[PDB]
Amino acid sequence: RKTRKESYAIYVYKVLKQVHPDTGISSKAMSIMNSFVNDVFERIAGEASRLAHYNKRSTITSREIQTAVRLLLPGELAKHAVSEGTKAVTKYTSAK
Amino acid sequence: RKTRKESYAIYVYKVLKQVHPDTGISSKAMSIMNSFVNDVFERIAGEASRLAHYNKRSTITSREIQTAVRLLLPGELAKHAVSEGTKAVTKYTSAK
Amino acid sequence: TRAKAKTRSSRAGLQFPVGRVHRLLRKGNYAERVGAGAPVYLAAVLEYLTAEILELAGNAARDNKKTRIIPRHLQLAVRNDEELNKLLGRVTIAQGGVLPNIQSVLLPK
Amino acid sequence: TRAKAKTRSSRAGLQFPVGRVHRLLRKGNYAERVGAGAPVYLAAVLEYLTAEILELAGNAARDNKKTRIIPRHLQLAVRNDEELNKLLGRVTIAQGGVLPNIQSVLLPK
Amino acid sequence: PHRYRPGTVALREIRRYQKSTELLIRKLPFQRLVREIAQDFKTDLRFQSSAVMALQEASEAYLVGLFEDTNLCAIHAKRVTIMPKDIQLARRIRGE
Amino acid sequence: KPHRYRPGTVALREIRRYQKSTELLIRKLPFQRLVREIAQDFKTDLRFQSSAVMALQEASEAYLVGLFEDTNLCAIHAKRVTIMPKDIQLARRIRGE
Amino acid sequence: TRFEDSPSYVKWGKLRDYQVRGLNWLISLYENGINGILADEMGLGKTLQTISLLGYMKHYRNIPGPHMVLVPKSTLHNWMSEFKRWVPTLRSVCLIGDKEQRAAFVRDVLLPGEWDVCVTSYEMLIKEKSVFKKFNWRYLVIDEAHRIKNEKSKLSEIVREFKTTNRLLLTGTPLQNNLHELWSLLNFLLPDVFNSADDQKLVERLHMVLRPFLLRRIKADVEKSLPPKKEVKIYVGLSKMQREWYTRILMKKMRLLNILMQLRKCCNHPYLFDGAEPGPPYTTDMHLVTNSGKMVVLDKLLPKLKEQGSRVLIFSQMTRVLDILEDYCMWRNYEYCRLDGQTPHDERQDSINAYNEPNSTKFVFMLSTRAGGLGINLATADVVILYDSDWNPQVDLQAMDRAHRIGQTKTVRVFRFITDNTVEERIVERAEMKLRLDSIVIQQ
Amino acid sequence: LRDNIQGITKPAIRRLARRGGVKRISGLIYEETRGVLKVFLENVIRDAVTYTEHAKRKTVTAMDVVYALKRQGRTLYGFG
Amino acid sequence: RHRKVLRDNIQGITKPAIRRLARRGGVKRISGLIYEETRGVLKVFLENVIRDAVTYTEHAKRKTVTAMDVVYALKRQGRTLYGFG
DNA sequence: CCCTGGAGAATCCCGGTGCCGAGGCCGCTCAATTGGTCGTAGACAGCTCTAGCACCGCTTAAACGCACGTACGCGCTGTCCCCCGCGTTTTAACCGCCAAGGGGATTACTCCCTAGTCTCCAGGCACGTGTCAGATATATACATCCTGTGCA
DNA sequence: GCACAGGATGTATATATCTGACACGTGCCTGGAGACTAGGGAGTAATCCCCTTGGCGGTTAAAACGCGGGGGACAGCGCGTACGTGCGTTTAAGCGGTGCTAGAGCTGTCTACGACCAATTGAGCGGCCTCGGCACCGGGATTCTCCAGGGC
Ligand SMILES: Nc1ncnc2c1ncn2[C@@H]1O[C@H](COP(=O)(O)OP(=O)(O)O)[C@@H](O)[C@H]1O
Repeated sequence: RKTRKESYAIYVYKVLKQVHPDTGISSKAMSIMNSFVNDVFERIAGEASRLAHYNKRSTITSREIQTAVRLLLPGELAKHAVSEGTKAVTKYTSAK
Repeated sequence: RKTRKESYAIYVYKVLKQVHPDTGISSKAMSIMNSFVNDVFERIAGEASRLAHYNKRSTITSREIQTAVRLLLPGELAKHAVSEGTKAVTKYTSAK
Repeated sequence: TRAKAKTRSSRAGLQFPVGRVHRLLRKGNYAERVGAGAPVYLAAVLEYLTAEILELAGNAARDNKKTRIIPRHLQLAVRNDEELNKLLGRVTIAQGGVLPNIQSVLLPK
Repeated sequence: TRAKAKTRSSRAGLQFPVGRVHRLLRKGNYAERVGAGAPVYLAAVLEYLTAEILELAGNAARDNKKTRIIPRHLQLAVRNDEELNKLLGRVTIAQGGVLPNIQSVLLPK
Repeated sequence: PHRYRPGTVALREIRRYQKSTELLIRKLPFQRLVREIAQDFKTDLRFQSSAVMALQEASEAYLVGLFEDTNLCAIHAKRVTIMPKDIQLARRIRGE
Repeated sequence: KPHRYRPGTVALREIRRYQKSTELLIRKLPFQRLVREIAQDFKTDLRFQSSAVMALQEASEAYLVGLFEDTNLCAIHAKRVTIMPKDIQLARRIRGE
Repeated sequence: TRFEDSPSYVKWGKLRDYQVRGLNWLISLYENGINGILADEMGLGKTLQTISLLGYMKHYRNIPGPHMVLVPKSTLHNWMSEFKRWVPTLRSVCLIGDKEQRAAFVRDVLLPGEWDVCVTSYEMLIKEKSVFKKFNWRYLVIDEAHRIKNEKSKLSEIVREFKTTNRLLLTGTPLQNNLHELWSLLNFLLPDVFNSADDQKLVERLHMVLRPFLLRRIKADVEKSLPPKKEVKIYVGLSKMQREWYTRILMKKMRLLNILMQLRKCCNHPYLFDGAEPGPPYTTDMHLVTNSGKMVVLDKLLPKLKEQGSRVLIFSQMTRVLDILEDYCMWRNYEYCRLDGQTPHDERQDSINAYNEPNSTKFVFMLSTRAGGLGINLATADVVILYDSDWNPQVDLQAMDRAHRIGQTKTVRVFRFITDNTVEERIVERAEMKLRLDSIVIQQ
Repeated sequence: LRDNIQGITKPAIRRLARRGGVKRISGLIYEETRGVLKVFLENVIRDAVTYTEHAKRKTVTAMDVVYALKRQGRTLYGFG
Repeated sequence: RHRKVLRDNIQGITKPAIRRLARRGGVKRISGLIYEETRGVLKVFLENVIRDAVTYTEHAKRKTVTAMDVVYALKRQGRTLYGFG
């Protein structure tokens, strides 16, 4: 067989079934969502890398991710994303 | 004694004395030249990094640098700089 | 002997692959080191944004009396929200169309 | 018996710091490995661009009848040149000013 | 016989094409134009169908946005007809 | 009886003068006060390096100059000599702000 | 064996003996080829001694060469009048005015160079440095030498950049903070020996090193008037709102950058902040007094003073505190006067003259501590109230002796209001350390 | 070959303009629009061909087109 | 008990200053409503830039805003500034 | 000068089709677990320079308020011309189908190029220091603008 | 109603002083060059098969073209308003100071805790194959609009 390909399709489908239990998605819409997720990941990761370089630090951390989120997303989305990420990190720290 | 900062000022002054012998430059102009060189270096290096990631390689080469130059610089500048870089690489390889 | 493997995504109560995100951060040449919390934070942010956009798109799809999300629905959801229009201002969606908007001077009088 | 330490800038006939460029590429997190000829190529490109800008700025300095280059002369050189204007389209030069330009309609008649 | 005022059919077409979501240029002419433009940079260039489709999508999106800006400029000039001067003003303000 | 220039020559002379010079055309202390007032909302107890405010003033003046150039182009497009808020709004709308 | 009598060239009466001894001191100081500080403070006037030195030079020596005197703009006219009255032979020229007057003066008098003494101000010196530098200077006089106490300042650099063969400093308070400013002054006087910035090992060496190029007397040779001062420090506790804000700021919307500066006025009155005021009606009744301990004590003290000799003076270092005190005084039906930085010269002088009338109905006079012009003859007053103390004990003493003018013939009493267990105590301790340094170095 | 720019017909330009939201179109708009399309396409195709030549390929991919658009600031979601 | 406000800070961007900026832009005649609009535009621009700068400063664990932070903010906005570092 | 009355366009409820998304299986590779180490960043301590807050002093340039005249923005009108709506003929897009082969994607192999380490040494940087390029001022010399006047 | 003189204004040009930054010299130290070794990434050859290109024929929608007409673009005219210009006045900017103290950068140490690397491994995820529900296409009946003509 040919080379396997990686995509966020399974997790996008899971979150879709979670938010709207009785709604499907098309292949083109899934490709759009996959490109969207890759692009957002690229933006956040690049901004965090630049932050670490600016502050003369050699590691990317939760502080860098949070600061990149506040720099890139506008306003209310930034607030919600910060709260959700902090919730996830607190739960991961408490459960490990 | 104060710390050490790295600047392209010496080499900018050398290029200026080579291309316009009886001329000077002010501190602000030198700072602008430093920022310009840093910006061009950043753009070319980032473009080459993305090229290496796209083509699935882990080595920045003169081929990558040439492609980044052709992608960034607009036309006549691109071809003149590509000729200059080819000449420099030829001189480096042929004798040294 | 070793305990049954527990996914870090399940530890954080997420649904995006934190392990895959950590690998992508390590292979992406962003920095030399990556902390433990950065993959979790990034996965949560990605999941939140995906949930927001998919919720708006699903509402739009139900408004058109369909059950499948299509690029038209995605474009409607993105362009009819200020925050998402700012985030995706310079993005083109394949077969998304345009928002219906006619300047009022052109309307018959 | 150690041979004389001869620098790679002189090996390539350049006036820019090939060794510093190589160190910056290695420390900048662009890729895990760097070729030998890449820093030489990059230094050559940087030198050509610097020489072009400096030549134009010196011509502008002669036009203003001065022997030193200032940011005003740099802005005058960067504008009036199509290639450099495209390259630095979204760059602000501190205390550089604007080109003299008056629209034809505004002129007296 | 029956006949429509000069401008109602245009408004109906505006609604139809702002409600539709497909492409609006002919695929074979666009493909031939793309190959002709690519003739100037290399010979015997081959293309994927997806490449031509993506180029057509981007071209149509760019043209639609340009026409929206042109219509805004024309309305600003207290006109309903759009003109080459309107297109040129939009391009100039954009930075092209 | 007293000598008076016509309405528009002094404007052209000032245009040439300010298109020739390079200095800053906003009062430094008012600009610094404005910057401090704006920053107060984002955070309290903030200190500014003098270079930071200078860079802010440079960028702000460049932005305003470019905006005024595009506004003048729009006004000339409308077959006028005066610039108006509608022209400024049109320029910002085209540029995407 | 020296200039023991009043000179024959000085008019309008004879110089007094305690002045003529200083005159012979200055005369011998020139022949000894060293430059020293005249620190006799307010006697009968260092102006007359300096004018006598210049006149002695010009008459007895053949050196009418270019001389310069640097005085504040407030004393420029007084110096010109003294030159015209006492020793009229010297042809003093005053350079003060806008750009056109400066250029006219230089091209019409200074460049022709018929003058002998040029009296100018600090600002005029900074503006005309380039054309003042050309002339060779034989005598440079800087009245109020405490202006150049600090090195690396524009005036301190410019004044020594000149070409001067003689130097002289006049100051009544040479020492104000520490010995580095004294070293700066001595470096200006003669850089050749005080090149380095650095009771048997000390005290005596300082005295015998400072004696050769310094002199100071005490305003007690004649006396016969000027009763001494009674100094009382009143410790007043913080009020409820003062205490709450004090704790709040100490543990810390309001902007609080400089902590010491924010604790200070807060010890003074919480109304200098935002949000500590009562309701929007802003009713001025008993809110000002109750919320400040100093205000309560002041409301207790003032009625006793007005039942007594009265004519009280108030000194404060904040114009907003002056505003609050003014509002309280106008609410309590007390007629007051205000001297402040923003008060123009005409209103300054008119209010001073009105208060100085022997039969005056005005009771309270409020002055900012440093806002004086170093003159101000408020000799008709009796009580000096120091609402807050400066870091400078000499600034405090100058504000204190502002009421100790020669026209004052009644005992004057000073009240310092201090809040116990605050930063006011640290202010007082620092001022006491500086004052003991002043006394041990100069007076002893 | 040649004469392929004229394959962008007047009706197609009118359809694009109607989707833009315009009602009356001047007669000289068509040549201007063809020139604008030509310059845009030339830029994008130049970048795509550069990417393809670096990849050492004879075939232009949707990936190459997407990368060119992204480096021109015109991101395209829907192809990868 | 004495309070007296002076003026808005944004009124410090005066009418002659805006006229000088317009003259550099190349404008001849100016309407009287331009000044309020320009003050609003400057306010929005500064708010965005200062938000980015203060975000950088807070990440750096500091309370002083630096020229480097301003440069990084402008570079994120897409308005690269040369000469300040 | 708004109120019928027809054409034409769009919308809504039904029915047959197909094809693509959702579901269920198989195999693999990649993440999770456990163990060990190191090196980076958090913490601390000492120094040196900048910034904030409350003032003071002086100087003077710039903002402000005002009055007046004059271009100019804006509305109304007439003309024409050109763009639009519609019908007819022509042309090639499009769909389906087929055939052939270039080249993209993959695998195995081996080399040669780069990372890493050690050692030595000279280029680059901070610090002083003097002198000249340019800013400023003044004083002519010329280019521009505006108005009045004279004339055909 | 047009074209020139001159007067006032502003702007350029030449030259003299002076000062504050720039260009150069010096000492030294830290990063770069010379030499070597080890290992895996990338170049090279060969194979497969898939995706591209060429070609053909039939339908039919879309394009090209022509005609007739009404609406919009544009030039012109008149006016009442709002802005440019110059002037006298006020105000706050600008510069130069005080007095203290914290903040930040740099240097120099220390230590421990978190991140990297390795071997093992089983569970997760990607590819594949199949089938029913959703979307689509086609059709008939119905509402809503827009335009013309007239008695409102
Ligand atoms: N005619 C006079 N000659 C000398 N001294 C006088 C005369 N009249 C008054 N004085 C003294 O001069 C003092 C005031 O002058 P002062 O303020 O010391 O001058 P300065 O300001 O120059 O120090 C008074 O104390 C007074 O005793």
